[PDB]
Amino acid sequence: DSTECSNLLLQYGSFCTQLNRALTGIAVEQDKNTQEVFAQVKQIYKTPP
Amino acid sequence: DSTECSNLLLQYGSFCTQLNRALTGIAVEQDKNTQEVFAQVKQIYKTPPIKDFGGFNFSQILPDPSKPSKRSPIEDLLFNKVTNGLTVLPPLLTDEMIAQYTSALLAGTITSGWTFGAGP
Amino acid sequence: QCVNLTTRTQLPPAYTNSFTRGVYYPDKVFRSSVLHSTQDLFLPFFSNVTWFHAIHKRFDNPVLPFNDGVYFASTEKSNIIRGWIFGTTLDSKTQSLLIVNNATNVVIKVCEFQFCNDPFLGVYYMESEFRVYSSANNCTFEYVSQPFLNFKNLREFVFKNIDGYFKIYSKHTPINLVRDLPQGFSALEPLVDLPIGINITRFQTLLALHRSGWTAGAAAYYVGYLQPRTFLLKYNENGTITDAVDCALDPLSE
Amino acid sequence: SALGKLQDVVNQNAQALNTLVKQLSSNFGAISSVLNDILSRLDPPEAEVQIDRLITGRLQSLQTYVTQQLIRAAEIRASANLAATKMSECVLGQSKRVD
Amino acid sequence: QIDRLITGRLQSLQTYVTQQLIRAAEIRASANLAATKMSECVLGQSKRVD
Amino acid sequence: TKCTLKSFTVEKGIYQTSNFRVQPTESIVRFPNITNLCPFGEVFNATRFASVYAWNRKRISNCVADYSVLYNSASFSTFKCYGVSPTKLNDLCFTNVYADSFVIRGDEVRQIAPGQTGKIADYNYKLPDDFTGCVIAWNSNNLDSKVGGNYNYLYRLFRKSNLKPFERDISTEIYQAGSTPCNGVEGFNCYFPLQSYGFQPTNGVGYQPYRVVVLSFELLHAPATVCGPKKSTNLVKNKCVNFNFNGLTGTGVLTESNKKFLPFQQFGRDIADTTDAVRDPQTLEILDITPCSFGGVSVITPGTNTSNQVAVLYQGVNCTEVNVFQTRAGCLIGAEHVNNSYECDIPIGAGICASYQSIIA
Amino acid sequence: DSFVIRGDEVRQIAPGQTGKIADYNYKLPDDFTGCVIAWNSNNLDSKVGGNYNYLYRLFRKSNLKPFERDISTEIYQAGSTPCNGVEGFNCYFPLQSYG
Ligand SMILES: *[C@@H]1O[C@H](CO)[C@@H](O[C@@H]2O[C@H](CO)[C@@H](O)[C@H](O)[C@H]2NC(C)=O)[C@H](O)[C@H]1NC(C)=O
Ligand SMILES: *[C@@H]1O[C@H](CO)[C@@H](O[C@@H]2O[C@H](CO)[C@@H](O)[C@H](O)[C@H]2NC(C)=O)[C@H](O)[C@H]1NC(C)=O
Ligand SMILES: *[C@@H]1O[C@H](CO)[C@@H](O)[C@H](O)[C@H]1NC(C)=O
Ligand SMILES: *[C@@H]1O[C@H](CO)[C@@H](O)[C@H](O)[C@H]1NC(C)=O
Ligand SMILES: *[C@@H]1O[C@H](CO)[C@@H](O)[C@H](O)[C@H]1NC(C)=O
Ligand SMILES: *[C@@H]1O[C@H](CO)[C@@H](O)[C@H](O)[C@H]1NC(C)=O
Ligand SMILES: *[C@@H]1O[C@H](CO)[C@@H](O)[C@H](O)[C@H]1NC(C)=O
Ligand SMILES: *[C@@H]1O[C@H](CO)[C@@H](O)[C@H](O)[C@H]1NC(C)=O
Ligand SMILES: *[C@@H]1O[C@H](CO)[C@@H](O)[C@H](O)[C@H]1NC(C)=O
Repeated sequence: DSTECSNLLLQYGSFCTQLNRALTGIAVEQDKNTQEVFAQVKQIYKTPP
Repeated sequence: DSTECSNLLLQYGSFCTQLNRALTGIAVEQDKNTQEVFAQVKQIYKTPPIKDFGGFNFSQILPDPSKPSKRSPIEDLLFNKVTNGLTVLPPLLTDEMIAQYTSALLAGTITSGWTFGAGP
Repeated sequence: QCVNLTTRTQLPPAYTNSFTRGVYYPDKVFRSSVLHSTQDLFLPFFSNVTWFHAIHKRFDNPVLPFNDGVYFASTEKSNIIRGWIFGTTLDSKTQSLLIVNNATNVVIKVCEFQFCNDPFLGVYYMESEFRVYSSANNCTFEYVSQPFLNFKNLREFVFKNIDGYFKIYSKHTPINLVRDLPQGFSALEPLVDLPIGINITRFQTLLALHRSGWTAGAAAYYVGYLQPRTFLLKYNENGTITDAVDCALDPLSE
Repeated sequence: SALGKLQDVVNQNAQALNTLVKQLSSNFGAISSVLNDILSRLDPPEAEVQIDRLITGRLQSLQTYVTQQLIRAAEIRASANLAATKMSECVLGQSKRVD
Repeated sequence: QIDRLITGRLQSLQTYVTQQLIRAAEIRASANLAATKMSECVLGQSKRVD
Repeated sequence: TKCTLKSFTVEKGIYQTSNFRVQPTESIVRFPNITNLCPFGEVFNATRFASVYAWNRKRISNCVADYSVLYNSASFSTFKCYGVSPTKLNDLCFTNVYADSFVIRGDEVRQIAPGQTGKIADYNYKLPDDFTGCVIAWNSNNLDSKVGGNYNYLYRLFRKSNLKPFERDISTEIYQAGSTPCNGVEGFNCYFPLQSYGFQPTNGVGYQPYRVVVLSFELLHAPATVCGPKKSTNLVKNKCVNFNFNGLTGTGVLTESNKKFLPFQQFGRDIADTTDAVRDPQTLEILDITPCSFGGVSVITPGTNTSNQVAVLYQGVNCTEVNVFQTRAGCLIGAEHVNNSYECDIPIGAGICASYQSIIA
Repeated sequence: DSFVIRGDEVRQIAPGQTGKIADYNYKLPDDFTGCVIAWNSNNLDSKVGGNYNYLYRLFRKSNLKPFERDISTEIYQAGSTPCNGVEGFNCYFPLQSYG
């Protein structure tokens, strides 16, 4: 929460934006992986009683 | 162009050589990828001038003679729908030759089935 | 010479909406068809700006805190508003800045002035009354320039004190609205940078009387305050700012 | 959004190049991001320190760019290997593989 | 002092993000393999040995 | 290529070995018009100078000062600076200049100095120990002196205490030489402080009147309005030159631009925040800044076991800016272009390949 | 390297210093290795009438290189007017003695 630290960190440019973008890409990639693996049918089939 | 900056940069060694070599490896890897994907035939096949395929129409996927780029209407639509020391190296295969490779593959799979992929 | 004005009518100050006004060019750099995000002293969109009137009996000339910058909006006809008073203590103890537009030219002076309690100019129906100061002792900077100037004219000004530089941004707009600020977009061009190097914490508008006692001509002005924030400015093909986004207004613009 | 997969690759490459350009405008703790201003305003004993700060910041930016380019190159190589497999098995023959 | 702490923590975070990207690529390859097995082994009968 | 690969044998292929640079040929510095000059003509060459007890102080501010004309003038018999250099006055910038003008005796010219003790120093004009600026003095026997004696120039002879730096004293209080009470009445030991000089044309060197102007510089937190002159050179277009426009420096080719700037805008930026358009300060015209044609130098060779012939590819470089052939990849020197089509042996790019059979492309 | 200087000028016998004898009398390189030794010699290098045997270069056109010695007793041109080897207005001897 140090404002002086953030003011000094702004001198380094968009490193933080790059890291956040990469982590966001990984986070959406995991959901894409689960969607690709398990959601291969659009009909919810049910077994007979 | 600062000579003092380069003199100070020489203290760090061969970092620049490693970065250039990694980028060169990526650049040749892209050409290798295109070569593996599209250059799977060594014979350039053409369709017959008469398009008598028993009612099957391939005009949307065969190259258009009216267009200077020799692309298919689908390929033309696809190409229309895609829009300090830095250099961009051109790809080894131009778009015309990639279109020619796809045309050869289409002619082979239309006129010869899967036989051209396994032999003559 | 000073004169107390004792025929005023007591009324609370008004307030109104800023809409999307107060935008100015942050720098002297041309940009073409590009979106630029900048962090500077900007006026917030849709903010609460103080509204002062000059009508007959209303004569609104108070002294207000400068804060970090001043947005001055003027719905003006017949040129009642003529200049501004800039300083800290507004007396001969400190050094003050005077901006005046008389009948011929604009004069900008940084000197040790003795301000009157009620400073004004006057037009006789011909300008023949100047009662804004009583003395001028130590001048450090003088600058004479070309004149900047139903309500027919809209005058936007931005005053900033950054690193001893006084930035005056201005824009002239032809309007035909009767009472309030019109809704629209107009980016303020940089007009003049002043090497003043002085402390300024208070300001005061300068009006003009109409003599034929005194009568106040119909004019209205608005004071807004500049806050440090981020704007996303759109630059067209011709390089003018046509639209802006306030990054701290609502989550959509964020 | 039919051709979003190619557009994503083009946008990522262009955005990475733009970020690498924009990293030059950062001083990385130095007095200025311009080497000419440092060389003209300071003597070489302190200009060496300021230039060294700019050098290490720009070198870190370039290493970051090359690393993410290598990762994207690996992803594109995997996609191209898949595309070559589809070219061999779907176009040059009939595939029994489901989906 | 904050400059030293910032450069150390930024190097640590960049190292972590690089490792996460490599592991995410590996998991993406594994997930593509799993999707291929779901398509070819569950939704059909595969002639591919092993 | 052998140097780059760290080997004495080179395998067949293309190897990026160097980086072609278009070297800058000229330096173009364009600075705006040198107008609003500081009024040094009315201080050094005024009609009547002031006395030393009431030295005239002129404030030089909000102008550009040409110290080269003042320094190169041969009329000045003394030009001594104590905080700056005379040859660096045209390069440095100051907030304001105080010009102190007076007339003194020729023997008292040395008394306007830091650390110097004299009657003029203690009672008429005092300089600080950390004084910055320059003292200029010149003889004025032909103008100030009169055959009947010029008694107009007065000087203070007596005061109880020494002066503070940059302090005036125009008071005419009667001095007390002794301890007797004086209520403004002159007596045996009470004299008027201001005495007149004895400037005569028959006097030798040392008693002639000398006009002294002392320039003092201030370097406060106020902006540096007073700066030295700017020597703008001629403008050269269509060449890779080092440009310096109003403090914005760089290297580029300056061509004519079709971008119509608004009158308040000076420079132009693209999406990537690089200056690609600029306005010349001398003549209000818009110039595009194209980056110089940097490129990669690649060497195309067969094996050294086969042959020692090589070809050079300059990537993204036109052939007029370096067996010369123009490709979309760049300029290829040393390869004979043929109309026949063969298999790719050494990849050049953009559909161009090289082979050995001499080297053909 | 042995010489005699003032008491306040001992800070200028150092790498990276801006000063007068640093520029026109004795310059140390930025990568200098070694030791600077200074000691007071008022008992030996001073006279009651003034010891003027130690001289320094007041005037020079340009700063020296590190480990560069200038013993040339040529006149200096401090103004636009050439001096032609003769002292005069803005023509001064470069070597002045300590009092
Ligand atoms: C094959 O398909 C093409 C396109 O679908 C047909 O070309 C169309 O022909 C009709 C009448 O001749 C025209 O009105 C259309 O404008 C044509 N379309 C285009 C895109 O040119 C073609 O007739 C079909 N049959 C054969 C044998 O080629
Ligand atoms: C106009 O009114 C103001 C407000 O009272 C007057 O200012 C005061 O004048 C008296 C006169 O002796 C001073 O003692 C006060 O100190 C002043 N007030 C302040 C806040 O400074 C002003 O003088 C009036 N104008 C005239 C011409 O009389
Ligand atoms: C502006 O401020 C006044 C009082 O300061 C308040 O009464 C008014 O509601 C405010 N306007 C808005 C739009 O919030
Ligand atoms: C306007 O003010 C300037 C500056 O004091 C003065 O020279 C000029 O005469 C004034 N004009 C009128 C019409 O009063
Ligand atoms: C300011 O003015 C007063 C009175 O006119 C004078 O005594 C004082 O010396 C002046 N100061 C400066 C800095 O001019
Ligand atoms: C400026 O003026 C205000 C109010 O008079 C004061 O609080 C502040 O300290 C001043 N700042 C400076 C730098 O003098
Ligand atoms: C830009 O200026 C041209 C005139 O050169 C004009 O035709 C065009 O409409 C302008 N466009 C905008 C968005 O202002
Ligand atoms: C008088 O001095 C001024 C100094 O600015 C100079 O410009 C001018 O030429 C001088 N006059 C003569 C007659 O030399
Ligand atoms: C500046 O000097 C040039 C010299 O040719 C002249 O053409 C121009 O009118 C002057 N003024 C401006 C504002 O450029």
